[PDB]
Amino acid sequence: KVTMNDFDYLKLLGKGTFGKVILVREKATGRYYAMKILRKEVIIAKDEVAHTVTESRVLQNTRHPFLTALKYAFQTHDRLCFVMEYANGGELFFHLSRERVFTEERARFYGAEIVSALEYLHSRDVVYRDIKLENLMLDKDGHIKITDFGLCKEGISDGATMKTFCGTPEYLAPEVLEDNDYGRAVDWWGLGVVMYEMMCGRLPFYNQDHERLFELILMEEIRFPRTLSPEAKSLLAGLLKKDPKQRLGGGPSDAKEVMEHRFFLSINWQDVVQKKLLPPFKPQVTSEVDTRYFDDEFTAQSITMFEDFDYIADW
Amino acid sequence: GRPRTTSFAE
Ligand SMILES: O=S(=O)(NCCNCCOCc1ccc(Cl)cc1)c1cccc2cnccc12
Repeated sequence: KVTMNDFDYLKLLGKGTFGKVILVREKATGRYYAMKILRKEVIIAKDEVAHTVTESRVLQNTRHPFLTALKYAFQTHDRLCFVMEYANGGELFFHLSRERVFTEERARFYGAEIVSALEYLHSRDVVYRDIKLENLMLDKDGHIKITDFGLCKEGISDGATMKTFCGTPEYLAPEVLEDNDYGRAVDWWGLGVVMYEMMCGRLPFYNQDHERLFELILMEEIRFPRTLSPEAKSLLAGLLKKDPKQRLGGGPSDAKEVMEHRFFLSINWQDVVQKKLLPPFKPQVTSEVDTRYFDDEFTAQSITMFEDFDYIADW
Repeated sequence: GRPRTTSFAE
């Protein structure tokens, strides 16, 4: 069994309405982890129990190099705690914001790891639904880690559909902005937006007003920098096709279609999951508590129904 | 560097 007192609480890494993520050290081992702490009373009051349960189930039942892994889960009378592997490289959002744009080769590396993770999730009948820069982290070696599984839908195989209006506004697929149901191709739209951001340095569609933002997503044609390679233009046009049936990855073979795109001609998809490729960037931390790839906004801040939640990993 | 975004569900 594991409790709150089994850990040192070092630094705030991230924060939302429904929880905080703290860098912790397990006292007995000296190992560092990221602990997500939620308030039961808030989760219950605001009807976030289903999302929290889904997040728990996905974490408990997935194992993939490019998905955040759960070490322990436990609870108290008023709190739920996920102890996850710590990604010391921060969010892809941090890095892209600093660099403005990635090379196509660097974008291809991250893109391949994301495709691998999405292929894996789809193979487990899970649709992720919230691909975005803030939910993609870099681990200590520079590999992608997908985070934030609360918006996943489980039990979606083949062309099964979903109804919930959810995601992140800027990343919503056009079909999600129509009435009725949508399928797993929404994840390839999401990949398209992040790939577009990585190679073009901006969102493909943006307005501060959601009504106008949603009009752009539904109605506006994407634009490309003149100098983007033809293969990059082709990939982005394919992933950001508005009709999910015409979208790259939208057909019956799903991730296969994306993997076979000429943009990824140089990728050995078997090497990808085995982590044989040297990543394009390794976080240059000087210690395990060096939080330089997290915003000072968080790290400076001082720190002072659920039946099947508890979990201890077999690793 | 765009503003940070926020996930939602309705
Ligand atoms: O939450 S994280 O700090 N960073 C990912 C950010 N995801 C987008 C949500 O950001 C707002 C937010 C942050 C924390 C909570 Cl609990 C709610 C909303 C995080 C999650 C999972 C594993 C991590 C491993 N290392 C560092 C940070 C990790």
